[PDB]
Amino acid sequence: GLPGKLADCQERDPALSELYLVEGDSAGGSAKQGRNRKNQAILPLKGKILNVEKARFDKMLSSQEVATLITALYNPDKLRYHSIIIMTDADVDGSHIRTLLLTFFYRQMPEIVERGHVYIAQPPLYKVKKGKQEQYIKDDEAMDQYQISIALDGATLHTNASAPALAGEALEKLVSEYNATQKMINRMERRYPKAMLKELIYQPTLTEADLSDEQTVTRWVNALVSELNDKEQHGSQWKFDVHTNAEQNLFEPIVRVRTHGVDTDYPLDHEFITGGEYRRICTLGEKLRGLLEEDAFIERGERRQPVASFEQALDWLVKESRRGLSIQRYKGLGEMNPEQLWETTMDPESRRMLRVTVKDAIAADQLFTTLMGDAVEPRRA
Amino acid sequence: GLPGKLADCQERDPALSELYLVEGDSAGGSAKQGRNRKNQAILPLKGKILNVEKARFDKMLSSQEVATLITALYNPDKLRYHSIIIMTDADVDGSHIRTLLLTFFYRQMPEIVERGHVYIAQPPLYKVKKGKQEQYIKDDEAMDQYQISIALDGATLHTNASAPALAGEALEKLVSEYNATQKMINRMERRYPKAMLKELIYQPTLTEADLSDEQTVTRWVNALVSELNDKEQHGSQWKFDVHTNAEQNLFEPIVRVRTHGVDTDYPLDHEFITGGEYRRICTLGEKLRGLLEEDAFIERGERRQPVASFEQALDWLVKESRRGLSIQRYKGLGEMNPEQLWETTMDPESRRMLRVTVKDAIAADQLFTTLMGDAVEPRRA
Amino acid sequence: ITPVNIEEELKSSYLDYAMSVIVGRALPDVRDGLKPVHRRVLYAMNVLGNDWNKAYKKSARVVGDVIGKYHPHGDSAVYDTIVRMAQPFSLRYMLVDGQGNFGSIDGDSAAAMRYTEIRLAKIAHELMADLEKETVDFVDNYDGTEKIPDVMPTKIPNLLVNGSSGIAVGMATNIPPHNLTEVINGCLAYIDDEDISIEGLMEHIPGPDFPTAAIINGRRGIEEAYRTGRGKVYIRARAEVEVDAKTGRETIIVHEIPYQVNKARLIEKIAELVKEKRVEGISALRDESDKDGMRIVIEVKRDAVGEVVLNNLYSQTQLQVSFGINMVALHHGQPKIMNLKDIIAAFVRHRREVVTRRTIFELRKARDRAHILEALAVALANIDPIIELIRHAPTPAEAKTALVANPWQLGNVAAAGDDAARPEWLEPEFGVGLYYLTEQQAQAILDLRLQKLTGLEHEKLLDEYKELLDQIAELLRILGSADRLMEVIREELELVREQFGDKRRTEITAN
Amino acid sequence: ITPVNIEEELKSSYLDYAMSVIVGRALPDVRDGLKPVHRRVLYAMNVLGNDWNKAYKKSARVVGDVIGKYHPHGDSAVYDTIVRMAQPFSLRYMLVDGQGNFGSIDGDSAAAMRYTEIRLAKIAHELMADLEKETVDFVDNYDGTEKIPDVMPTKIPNLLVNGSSGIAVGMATNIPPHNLTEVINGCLAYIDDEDISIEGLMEHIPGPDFPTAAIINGRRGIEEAYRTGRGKVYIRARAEVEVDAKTGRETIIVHEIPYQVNKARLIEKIAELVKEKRVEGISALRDESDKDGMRIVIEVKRDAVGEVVLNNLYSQTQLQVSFGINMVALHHGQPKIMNLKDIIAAFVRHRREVVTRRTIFELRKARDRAHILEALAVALANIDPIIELIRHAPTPAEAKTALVANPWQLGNVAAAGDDAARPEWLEPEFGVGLYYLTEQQAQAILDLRLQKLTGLEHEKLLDEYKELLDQIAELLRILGSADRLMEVIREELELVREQFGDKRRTEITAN
DNA sequence: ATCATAAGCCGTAG
DNA sequence: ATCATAAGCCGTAG
DNA sequence: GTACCTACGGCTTATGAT
DNA sequence: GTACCTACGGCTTATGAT
Repeated sequence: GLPGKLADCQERDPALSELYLVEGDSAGGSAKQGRNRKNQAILPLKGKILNVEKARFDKMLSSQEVATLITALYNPDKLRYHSIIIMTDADVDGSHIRTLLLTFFYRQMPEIVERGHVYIAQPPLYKVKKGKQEQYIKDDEAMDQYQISIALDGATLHTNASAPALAGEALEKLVSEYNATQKMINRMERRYPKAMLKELIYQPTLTEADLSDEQTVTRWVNALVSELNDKEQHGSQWKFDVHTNAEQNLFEPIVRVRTHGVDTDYPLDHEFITGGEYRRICTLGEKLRGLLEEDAFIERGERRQPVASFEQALDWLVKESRRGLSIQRYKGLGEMNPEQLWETTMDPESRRMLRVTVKDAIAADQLFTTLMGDAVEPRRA
Repeated sequence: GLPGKLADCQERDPALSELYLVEGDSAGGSAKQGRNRKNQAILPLKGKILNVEKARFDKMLSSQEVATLITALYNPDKLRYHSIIIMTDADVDGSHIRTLLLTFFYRQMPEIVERGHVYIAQPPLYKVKKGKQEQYIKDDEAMDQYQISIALDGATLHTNASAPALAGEALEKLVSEYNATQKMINRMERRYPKAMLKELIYQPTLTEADLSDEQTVTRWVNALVSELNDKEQHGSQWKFDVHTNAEQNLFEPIVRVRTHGVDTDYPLDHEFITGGEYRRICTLGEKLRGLLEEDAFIERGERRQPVASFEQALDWLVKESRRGLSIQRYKGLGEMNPEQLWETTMDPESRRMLRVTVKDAIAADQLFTTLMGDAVEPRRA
Repeated sequence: ITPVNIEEELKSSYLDYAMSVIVGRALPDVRDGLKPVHRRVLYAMNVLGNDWNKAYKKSARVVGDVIGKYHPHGDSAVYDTIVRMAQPFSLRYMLVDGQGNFGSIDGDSAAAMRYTEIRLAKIAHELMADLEKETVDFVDNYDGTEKIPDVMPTKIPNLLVNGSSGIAVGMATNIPPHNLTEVINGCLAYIDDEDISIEGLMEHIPGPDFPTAAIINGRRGIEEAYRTGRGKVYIRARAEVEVDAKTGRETIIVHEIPYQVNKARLIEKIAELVKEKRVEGISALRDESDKDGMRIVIEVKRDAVGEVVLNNLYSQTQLQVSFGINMVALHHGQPKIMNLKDIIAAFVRHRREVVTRRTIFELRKARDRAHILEALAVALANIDPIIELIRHAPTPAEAKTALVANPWQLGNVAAAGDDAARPEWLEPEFGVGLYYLTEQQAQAILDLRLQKLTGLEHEKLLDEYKELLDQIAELLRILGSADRLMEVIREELELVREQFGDKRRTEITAN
Repeated sequence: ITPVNIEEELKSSYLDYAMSVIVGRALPDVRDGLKPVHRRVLYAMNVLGNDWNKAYKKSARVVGDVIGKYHPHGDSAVYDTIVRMAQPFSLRYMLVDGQGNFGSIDGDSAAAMRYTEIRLAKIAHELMADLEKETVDFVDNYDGTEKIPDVMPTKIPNLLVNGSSGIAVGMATNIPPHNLTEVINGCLAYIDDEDISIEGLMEHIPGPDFPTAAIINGRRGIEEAYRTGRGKVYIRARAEVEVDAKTGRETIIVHEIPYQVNKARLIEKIAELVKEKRVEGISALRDESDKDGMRIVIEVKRDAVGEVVLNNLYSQTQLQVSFGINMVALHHGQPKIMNLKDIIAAFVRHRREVVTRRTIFELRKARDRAHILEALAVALANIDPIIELIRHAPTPAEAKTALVANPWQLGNVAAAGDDAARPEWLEPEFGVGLYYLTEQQAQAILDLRLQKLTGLEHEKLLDEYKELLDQIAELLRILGSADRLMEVIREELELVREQFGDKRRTEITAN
C-alpha cells in the first residue's frame, strides 16, 4: 500500500504537494527520474480498473491503494493532497481509462470534485524540428495552422489581375477559406461524388431563375459533361439528361455517370440549390473566377513557377515548405527524456493544466451502462 | 510440494512406476500430453540447482521437492519410486545440469545408486526422411555411417585395373579407411600444413635408406615442390632445401613455403619418418597408387562420369546421394510431437535406457571444485 | 494558463473510443470475413515470401516484423491469434500450416514463440491471389510511411465458410462454419437465378458444419436464423450403449464431445457430480483415448437400464449445449444485420469489381507492351541508316533528336486491327510507308543489343505481336459483354470447387 | 537393451561443457576485444543496413532477426547486451546510438523492447569496414545454412580502448578502458621502434581512462599490472570543503562518484551509517543534482573541522574502492596472460594481413575488369565485319563459334605494360596485328548496346583503361615493398587519430 | 584484542 | 414450489 | 526461466428469494 | 501487464571465534 509504489515528497503539509497518476513502469520510471523532491508525488497504476455501475459491490476491491492513500474512505476529516493531476497517454485507450477514472471519482467522492481539486494534464503531441528551429505542438488544428504558416512564410503572387504583386493577409485568408471549403467538401463527399464538387469551383454559377430557358440549361450541362470527360483520365464516362417535373417546366438537370459496371444518376433539386453548402460553393466559385489567376508568379522564397491551377500552386508551395522539415510524434509517456517530460508536462511555469466542473446533475452515468443507451447513442451520421 | 508439479500415476505400489526429471514447461507440457496414466510420473524442474560442495549447508534449501517426494531424507524405511529415469536435452547445458544432478545424488544418497536404480535416457538427435524412408539417428558416428551407406548404396566402379568391375565390401572398406585417414590428417593439421599431407597421398614412398644418395633426395624434393607449385592456385610459393647434419650425410630435406609475408621451413627427421602416423600415410599411399584409378567409371545408380581423382569421385557420389534427402534436428525436448516423444523416448519396447555403476571410490568429486583441479585438468592437447 | 473546461468532455471521449473500437477491432466485414489483425498478418506473410513449398521459418521473425511495420499493439494477442489459426480442431479450414506444440483439446497452451515453425498453406494463396495487379486500394499505416490493402481480392466467402465471434462496445456477433461445396453450389444457383427464394437456398445448404461432428435437433432455430438473423440451435454429442455377448455389464462409449468443450474440465465435473450423489447409475470412470480417435468409457452401475441415466446426463452434462446465432457485420462501415442473400450478392459484386479491375490493368499492360514492340519491329526493319546515324552523331542526345526529327520508309517486309493497338494518351501525330518515332521509342531503340539480329528473334517478335493482338482482342471482347464475364466467374468457381472438395463431417437428425 | 556404462562418464560431460564455455562465451579475443554476441549483433545490424544517417528502427526487428538467424539463445541476455552498449556512462565510446529510456546511474532498468529505437553510429562503421572484400573467413551457423565472419577487420584496438569483464569456469579477466589518442601514439611509436621498452610505452600512456573522471593514487599497481598482468589500483572521488564568506558553516560538495557505484544505494548506506552513530560530524543530507551535472550536498555538524570526518568516510564509504586488474584473453584459442607489447604486435600483424588480403582482392578485380575492357575495345575497333557476321549467322551460338574461330586485324587506332594486364588462369594461346577472342569475350561482345557507339564512349573507355593500368601498377608497387605498406598503415592510423580525437577525462595524482 | 567463516556484486547463460 | 443474484466463456487490448 | 486484474455483450449455469 | 534461483572467479565487507 504505502510502500512499493507511493513515493511522497519531503513536505508533509497538504495543499502544497501534487499527486500524479500514470501507467506504472514505462511512465513512472522517467517520471521519478525527472521529478522534484520537494512537492512531487507519483502513484503508478497497473492496467485498468473495474467500473462502479457495471459491478457495484462495497466488498469488491482489488487495489484500493488510491483511496487508501488519498483519504480514509468520511473525507472531511482527512484531506491530504488537496491537489491532484492526471497524466495520461494521448491514445484511445488512454482516453478510455481517463473516462473510467473520472466516473470513478465522480461516483465515489463528489466533494473532491465540487471543491475544485481534480486537474487534467495536456501532454504534447508533435515535436517539429526544422534544424535549429524547434516547436512543441499539441493539437491537430495547431499542427495544421503551423504548416499553413510555414507554407505562407512570405510568399508574393504576381498575376495579371488588378494587383501586380498580390500577397499578405488577403491571400492568407483566401487560403484558409479554401482549406475550410475543401474540408467541408471532404466531409460531404459521403453523399455525392467528388468530381462534380471539384468542378463546380470553375463551373459558372446557377440560379433558380434559369429554369425558364431550356437552351441555357442544356448549354450549362453540356459544358459540365464536356469538361468532366476532359478531366477524366481514369475509366469512367459522363452523360447528361434534362428532366421536366412540373405543370410546365421546373427544369431539372440529371447527370449520368458510368463507372465500372453500373450507371448512376444525380438530379438537381430546388432544395439542393437552396442549401447553404451549395450557396457557399457558388460564392467561393465566383470569388475564385473573379481572380484571373491563370498566369501567376509566386515565390517562396527564391524560386517561382507559373502554373494553371491555384490548387496546383498551393500543392507546390506546400511541397517546397515540407522539403526540409523533421517531425517526431511521441506516442507514449515512456518515450521522451525525463528532462523533456518535466519541462513540457509538469513545469509550474510551462505546463497547461485543466479544471473540471460540476455544472449540472445529469443522467450521463445512468445512460452509460445499460446497453440501451449503448445501442441508441451511436447517432453520429 | 506434492501438488502443483508432481503428477503421479494410478498405481501406488513402488517398483512398478517410473519417475522422470526434465525442464519444467517446454518439456513437461508435451510429456504430460503424451504420458500414460498407469505407471508414469513426472516432476518438472525450474532452471538449475546449487552444488553440494561449493556451498555445503544442511539448512540451505530452495526446492527440496525432489527429496521430499522421493524419500524422507534415513532412506531404508521409505523406498517409493524404486525406478527413476533422467531425460535431458542434448546440449552442453543439459550435460552440465546432468552432471550436477549426478553428483548431487551421489553425495546425498549412495544407496539408491549402489542398488542400481538411477537410469539415463538417450534422446534421438537426427530425423532423416528421404520421402517415404524415415530414420531416427542418435549419434554423430551413426549419422556418418548412415551417410556413407546412402552414398555406397550399390555403386560399381570400372577402372583399368585387374578388376573390370570393382565394387562391394572391398571398396566400402577402402572408403572407410580413407575417411579414417582423412580424419586423422584433419586432427594432426594443427602441427603441419595440409598441402604436403594431402600431396603425400600421391607422392612416392620414402625410406631412411634413401639418405645415401643426394641425387635421389634432390629428385624427390624437386618433384614434390614442382607438384605443390602446380596444385597451388592461391597466393603461395614453395621452395626446396637439402640439409646435412651428421659426420658425413644424414640427408634431411627442408621444405620452404612462402605465405603472405613470412616464410616457414619444415625439415624432415628420423622421428617423423618413423612415426606411426607417417607410416600409415605411406601404407595408404602405396595402396592407393597401386590401384591405377585414373580412368574410372562408377555409377549410382543411373549416371556415371570418368574423373581423375578418387576424392573428387567420392565428393561427386556424396553430392549425388545428398541431392534429395531431408534432415530435421531436434534441439530440445519441447520441439517434437507428444506421440513422437513417447514412442522414441519412453516406450518400454523402443527406448534405450542406461545404467550407472558404483565401480570405484575416487576423488573426482574432490578435484571437482577446488580451482586447483580446475586449473590443472585442461590438458586436452 | 489553466482554461476552464466543461465536464461534458466525458461524452466526447467515450464516444470516440467506442466508435474507433467498433470500426477497427471487433466487427469483421462481409467482403472478407477477416479481422484487421488477420489481414495484416497475411499481408506480412505474403510480402516476406513464405510460400507453402518453401522451408519453415521461426515465429519470432514474423511477429517482430508485424509489430514493427504494421501492428504496433503488442505481441501476446498476435501470437494467440497466430496459434488460433494453426489449430485443426478450431477451424474448418486451417490457414497457417505450422509445426510444433500448438496445444490440444486438453486446454494446454502452446509453447513459446521461439520454438514453433509456421508457413502458408495451399489454400492461403487462394485468398491473396492477384494482389500486385492494382485490384484493391492501399491504406497508409500509423505514421504514413507504408501501404496496406483495404480489402483482400478473395475467391472464397470466408465469412460463411469459417465465421468468427467477437464482441464490441455496442454489438456482438457469432456465425457457425459451413461446408465449402454447398456454399459454391448456392453461389452457382444464385448466379443462375437472381430472384431465388430462401427455400431454394435452404434446400441446397441444409445446415452448418463444424470441425468435429455433432448432432443437431432443432430445425426451427436454424431456419429462423437464416431468415431473420437470430436463433437458437442445440448440439448433442455422439454416444451409445454396449452390452457384452455374455452376461457382462452395460458400458457407454463417447466418440466425440460438442463444440468448444474442455475434456479435463468435463471429466472433473462428472467426477464431482458422481461424488455428490446428484447422479445415479455411475460406478467408475476410465479413458481409452489414443492417436486413433478419442474414446471415453463410463462403467454403468449394476442393475441399471442406463438410458434414464444417459437422459439425465444429456439434461445436466455439458454434452448438450445451445448456441447463440447472431449474424452482424459491416456493409459500408455500419453494423447491419444481414441475411444470406445479401452476403451472396455482396460477394458477387466484389468478385465482378475485382475481375473488371484486373482485366483493365492487364489490357493497359498489354497495350503498352504491344506499342513498344511495334516501334522495336520498325527499328528492326531499317537498320543500316540508324547505324550510320549513330556513327556520325557524337552526342547520344543529338542522335536521339536526329532520329526523332526524321521520318522513316516503313519497308514492305515490316507491314492488324483498325484500332486498339495504341495507348490512350498517344497523340494522333504519330503512326499515320508513313511512320514516326518518339523519345521513349528512340530510347528503347538505343537500348537494343546485338543478339536481336538473328534469324529467330524476328520470328519471336512476330509471334509475340500476334499473341498480344489476340490477347487484347479477347480482353476487349470480355469487356464488351458481361455474359462472358459471368461465364468466366462460373468456370473459376467450378474449378475452385473441384480443387478443394471434401466430405460432410457433422450430422443433422431432425428431432 | 540397457548397456552397462561406467560412472566415469561424469568427467567426460563436465569437461566438454567447460571447454565449450571457455572457448565460446566468456573470454574475448586479442584481435577484436569483442564477444561473439556483440559480433553477431554487429553483423546483423550491418547486413540489415541500418546506417547512422538513416531513420531509426524498432528493437524488436533486430532482436528477432538475431534470434532467428544467428543467436538462438533467448532474448533477455541479447536485450541486456544491447542496452549495455547504448549507455554513455558505461563505456568510453558508445557503439549503438539509440533513442529512448535506457536507464541511468540510479539503477533503474530500461523500458521494454517495444519502445526503444536504435541505430549504428559513425564509429561503428570504422569497425566493420571493408567486409565484402574477402578480408576474413566465414564460419557456418548451427545448422550449416549461413556464414559468419570469424574476426572483424577492425582499425581500432577495442580491447585496449574499452575492454571487458567476464568470468569463465576456470579463469576471469578485467581490463580498464583507455584513451584513443595515446593508444594511437603508442602504436605509432611501436611501428617506429620494434624494440621499444616498457618504460617507453608507459611514458606515452600514463594511465587508464574512465567514462567519468576520478582520482588515482597508487602508481606501483598500474606499473606492475602493465609489466606482468596483475595489480591493484585505488579510485577516489572528487570532493571539497566549502565555507561561506560570513560565519555560515562547512559544506561538502560531491562532483563525481567512483566507477560502478549506485547513487541510491550509496545515499541509503550513508543515511544508515549516520543513524547508527558510527560516523560523526554529519547533521543532515540534501541533493542538488540536475541536468547540468551531479551535485550532492552534505551538511557538516556544528563545531567540526570536517577533514577528519572526510577521511573517515574515505576509509569507510564506497568513495574509495580498489580494482582487480586481470588481463587474460585468447591468442590461438588458449587463455594466455599477455602484456601490452604482445597485444600491439598482434594488432599490427592483423592489420598487415587485412591490408594484404584487401590489396590482393582489389588487384584481382582490377585485372579482370581490365582484361574485359581490352576485349571490349578490340570489338569496338572492328565493327562492320561483326555486323555482317551477326546478320548472316542464324544461331547466336553459331555466331559465337564463328567469332571465336576467326582471327582479327587489330586496327592501328586500337593499339601499356609488358605484363600484369592478363589474368593468371589465362592461357598463352590468346593475345599473341595479332589477337584472338574467347567465349567469355564473345558473350561480352554480344552483350553490347547501341549507346556505346558515340564520340564519347571511346574516350571514356580509354580513360578507364589508363586508370586501371595506373591502379594495377600502384598495387604491384605496394605489393613489392613493405615500406609503402607501413607508410599506408601509418597514414591511415594518423587519419583515424585526427578524426576521433578527444580530451582526457580522469586525473592521476601520484600519492 | 586479533584470524577463520559466512554473505553480496559484477555479466553471460540456463 | 417458483423468480432475483452471483459466477464463467467467448476475442482483442492493456 | 513465471499467475491473476480489468473492459466489452451475449449467452449460459447455479442459487437463494416470493 | 510482473520477483526471486542457480553456475562461474575475484574482489570486497561484515561478524563471531582463539
